[PDB]
Amino acid sequence: DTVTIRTRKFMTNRLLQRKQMVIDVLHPGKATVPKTEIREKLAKMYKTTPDVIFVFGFRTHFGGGKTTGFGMIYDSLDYAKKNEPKHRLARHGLYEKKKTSRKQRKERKNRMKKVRGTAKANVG
Amino acid sequence: GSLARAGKVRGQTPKVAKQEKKKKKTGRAKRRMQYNRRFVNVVPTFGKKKGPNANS
Amino acid sequence: VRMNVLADALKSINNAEKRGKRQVLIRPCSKVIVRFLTVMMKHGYIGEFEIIDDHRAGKIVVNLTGRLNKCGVISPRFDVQLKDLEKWQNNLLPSRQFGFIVLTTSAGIMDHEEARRKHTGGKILGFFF
Amino acid sequence: PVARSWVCRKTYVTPRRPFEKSRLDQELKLIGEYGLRNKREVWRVKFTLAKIRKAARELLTLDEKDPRRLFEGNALLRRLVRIGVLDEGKMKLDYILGLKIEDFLERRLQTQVFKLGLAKSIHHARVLIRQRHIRVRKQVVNIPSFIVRLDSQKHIDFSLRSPYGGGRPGRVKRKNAKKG
Amino acid sequence: ARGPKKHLKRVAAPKHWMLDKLTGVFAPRPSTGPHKLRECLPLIIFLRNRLKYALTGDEVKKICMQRFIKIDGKVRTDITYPAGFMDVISIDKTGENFRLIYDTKGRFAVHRITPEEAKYKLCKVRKIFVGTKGIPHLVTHDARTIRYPDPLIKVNDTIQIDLETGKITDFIKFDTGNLCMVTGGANLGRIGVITNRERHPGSFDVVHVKDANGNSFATRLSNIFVIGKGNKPWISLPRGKGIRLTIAEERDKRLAAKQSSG
Amino acid sequence: GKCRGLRTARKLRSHRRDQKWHDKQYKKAHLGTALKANPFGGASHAKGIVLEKVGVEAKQPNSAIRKCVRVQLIKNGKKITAFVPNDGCLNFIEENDEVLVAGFGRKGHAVGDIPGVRFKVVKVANVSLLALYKGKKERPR
RNA sequence: ACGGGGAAUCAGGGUUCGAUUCCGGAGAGGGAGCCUGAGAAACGGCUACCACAUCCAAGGAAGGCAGCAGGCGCGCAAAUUACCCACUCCCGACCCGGGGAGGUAGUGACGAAAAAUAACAAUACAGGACUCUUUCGAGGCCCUGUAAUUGGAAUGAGUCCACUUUAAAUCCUUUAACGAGGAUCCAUUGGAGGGCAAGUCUGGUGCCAGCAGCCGCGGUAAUUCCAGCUCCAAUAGCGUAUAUUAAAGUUGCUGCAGUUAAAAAGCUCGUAGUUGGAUCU
Repeated sequence: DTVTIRTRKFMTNRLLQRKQMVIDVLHPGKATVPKTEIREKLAKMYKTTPDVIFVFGFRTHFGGGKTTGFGMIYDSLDYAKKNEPKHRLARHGLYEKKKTSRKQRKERKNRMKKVRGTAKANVG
Repeated sequence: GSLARAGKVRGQTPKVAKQEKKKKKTGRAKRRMQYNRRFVNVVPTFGKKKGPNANS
Repeated sequence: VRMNVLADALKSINNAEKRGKRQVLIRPCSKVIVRFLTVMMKHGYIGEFEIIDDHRAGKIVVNLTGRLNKCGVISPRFDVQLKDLEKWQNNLLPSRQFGFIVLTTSAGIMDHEEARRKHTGGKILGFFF
Repeated sequence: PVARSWVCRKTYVTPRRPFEKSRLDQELKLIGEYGLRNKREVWRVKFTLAKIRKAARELLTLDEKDPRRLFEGNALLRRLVRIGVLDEGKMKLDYILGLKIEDFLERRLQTQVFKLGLAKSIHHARVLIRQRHIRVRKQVVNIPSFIVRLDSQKHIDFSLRSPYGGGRPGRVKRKNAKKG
Repeated sequence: ARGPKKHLKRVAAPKHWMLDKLTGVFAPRPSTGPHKLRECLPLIIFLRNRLKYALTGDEVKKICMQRFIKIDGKVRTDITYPAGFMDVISIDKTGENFRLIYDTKGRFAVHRITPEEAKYKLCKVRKIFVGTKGIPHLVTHDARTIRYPDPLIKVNDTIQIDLETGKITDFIKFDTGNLCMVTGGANLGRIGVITNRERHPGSFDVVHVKDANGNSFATRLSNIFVIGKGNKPWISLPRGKGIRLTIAEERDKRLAAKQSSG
Repeated sequence: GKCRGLRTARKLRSHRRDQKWHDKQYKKAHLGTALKANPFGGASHAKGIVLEKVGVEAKQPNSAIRKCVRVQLIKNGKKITAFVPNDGCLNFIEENDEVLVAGFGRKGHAVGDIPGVRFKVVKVANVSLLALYKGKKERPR
């Protein structure tokens, strides 16, 4: 009844300033353990703060014993913000996407196309 | 070629309701019942080859 | 007119074997006829034969052992590749245990088993079983 | 243009004559013996065996020392031996044509679960498998048609979360003990 | 129709990229460069599909725009840049150098080379011509024009050039007995010694090659790339030494390796 | 007899191609005259408007009155007599309504004792005749 | 009739199909002519005419969904006026912007794969099973089941929690809480004369209504219609209509036939075509 965290694959990616791994999670009687717990365990295992660790794509095997996912451990938080996708940063709370929609932006652009000069900045 | 008679027999036939019966099994259980009735039950057959719906 | 003297020779042999005769006279003779008869005789189907030399085109008297069921020609002589040989044997032979297809290959005239041994396809001449 | 794949394949063939007594009796015998759901499972195993026989025949037409015949024949013989339908001693292409449909139906997880004593009957085996009570090695298997390999034959256990090989009582037992 | 195409369908891509069909509709259409579209390896394929340094094309773009990748000693920021036969890929940050060499199955192997061997490459010359006031020129398979070549260098020979200076260091003549590599066709990726060349005027020449284990094969002259003088190579060969194994021996080696290692 | 020569491929091919026109099915399916004469025009089904109800007498060996409807197809305006299969089903059909009509099962041939009828009614007023017959659905108001 | 890769049975040979995601071509309502540009006779460029068609203050102006969605029409015949650039790639002056390409989606039975609708009694029974001593008598040793007297155990369909999944998300997977005894959490579709598996059982109808692919059934004791019961075929799938393949050795190259069943020209020359005697180490 203790969650076990393993790392099958491992590579030091100096090009993107991170360590990439596949993560095995053993939760025989528990649900799919949250990514925050996996990040805490990986932080304890690899001796770093958990805000440089991004984990994603966790799929639980049929039967409920093991879950397999991917993880990154960046050298610093700055490199994480530089290299991570914006949606993973938003998951960690380090990024916020626009509140607009595709339809709104497209229609605004097409309306702007109909005017010339500084008047383009006066539509919405 | 008179069309006046049309559905006459389905009209004049006495209406008999369907009797309520225990539901029949489905899937593997129905096949198991068929197999047991036809190959595990030997008592009815003494060698005269009677049909499963012979009412005479 | 008489074309394909091999067809006449094989038909005469087949007809004489059906009638139960001990010898058949084949005319005219030819090199291909002699080679086909030699292939037949190596397999014990036909026995010894003698080539009568008239000064125009030989005749052959063939002793007949009662072992032959059918000898036939294939006309036209289709070119047969080594990958199409099995289909020809299924079409022509009574079984895979006995019976031979006689091909003519650049390595000579021989049966299909030898043609597969020598890795040669050729042109189908006939068959016998 | 899509990033999908449309490679699909029907796994059975319907008999040419819909109603003939001998085939019906034989297939019902097979269903009753191995606890199958319908004639389609019989036809599926029949189709598997027919494809295997077709491959073995086409190999047997080839030259005995043909590299492709040797390679694919050894591959097919190894595949048949691995799942335990063919004896290791008789590993030749001609012994493939001696295989019967029952040799393949004996290797289903249903048959192996019933034969190892884990179930009272073949139908109890089917419901045990479908109810997630059975695992092969460490993996819970839910498909009764699972063709058990030779190396996984000795690893068909009674799972670890099921009340039969685990220890947590089920819904009915918990509810009835809660009414004590 | 109407000018050049800019897309490449994933199933129309070269099969030696080992791309899978469910990832997307498109494959990275390699940009124009020193190597042909069908016999190159885009930098994104090498960095993502082979080396697994990146998971998406965006990460390949980040790696390339960090100016970390050097092809033939030059920094290349184009992620679809066509890298081809004998091209040297040097990643200084991780301190490894690769040479694009065909493996025996006709695919570009991940062949790691020492930094000393990353300072040169072998180039098969495609044509020699004289132009601009009697100055001889030399065109290679790498689309490099080298002025003032040695008069003994003729077509189908392979020169060795230093990458830093881009000048010819040595060359191997095309002759029987010289080691060669096949860069196209059924025998692509195989290494052997040239035994005989058949000349067919007005058509393609045929070169016959024999392996170290005596296997003999043939291919068109355009597919021959001589590696070294005699039977020794001037470059380091991949894990397989150019020997093509039949499927029987491949299976036997795989089974033996499975048995020995647990 | 037939020609057996290595260069007789053209003769065999042309003879087969000419002799195929003496096959009834081949000529029917490739001449295109049976296609233009087909009221459905190659379609499996068609929608028409019921012009009237007609009862056609059965063929001689047995006696009955077959409840049919004369319908006019929408696609081409052709007039069609279609059999209304089950009993009482003629009462489910009203004059001047849409009906879906299929073939009778013999590919343009008359079926059974019904003379000169090769079409049958499948749906009337966009509800199947079987649902109306079995009471699963009622005629729309 | 867009071509091809290719698709529908395997005896061998073939017969059909290929608008359709990959390659090549063509077209953007029909023609025609052009500008720019490396590349267009480009149409989400322009200029005319032809056919339709929008606003108008009647002077004029503006059009091209065989792009994604959506409408109408045509029909036997085909989906949402949704979300997103997170993936695959493409484009740009660009690591940053954009992409109805493409990716992702509450009613898609086109079709393909896996797979529930149940698994285990004391009991009387028609039983049988290793020498059963008895037609009047051990039959949870082995099995079947008329069951208005039984019993516990198992589980997922479903409803919900935890956001695993993902660019916010649904789905599968995972864990919890409920969730089965007419386990009413109730399987259907076509048949029961033959071909062809399965009732000359009962009631009604009485050549009527209807059934019937074909042969036939029905004219007051219908094995066939309309129904009840029972039975069987496949089964979350079955029926029907068409086109097509095998069956068709009823198109026959393999491999048909031509005296009388359909069939050799009234006869003979004859060019092309097809075929052509032995013989060379």
